[PDB]
Amino acid sequence: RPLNRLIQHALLTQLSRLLLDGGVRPGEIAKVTVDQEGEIIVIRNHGI
Amino acid sequence: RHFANEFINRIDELIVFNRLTPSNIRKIVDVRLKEVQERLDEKQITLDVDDKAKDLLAQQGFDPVYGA
Repeated sequence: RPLNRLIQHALLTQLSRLLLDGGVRPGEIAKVTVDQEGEIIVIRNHGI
Repeated sequence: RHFANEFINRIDELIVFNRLTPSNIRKIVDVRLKEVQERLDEKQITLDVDDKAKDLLAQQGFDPVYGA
């Protein structure tokens, strides 16, 4: 049950923000990996 | 524990508010004085509040039991 909550509060949080300003263009493969602080980071492709 | 297990977990966001922190007391009296000054700008009336009047309102109109 808590597994569905961590996805919408970490994985689906940063990725949904880049789909509004211009981070992830509709047609680019996004990369999901970890950073240096132990958190699911979303590496953006294009800028604002 | 008041509801069932099939209702307390279906909510996608559980926001838990916190108490009135001392570091956020200054930001409370700032937005209250802006609404009064905004309503007076139509009649060409500008009201300014210094730092002396903000100290009295920050130690009297704040209670840990009630709040605002």
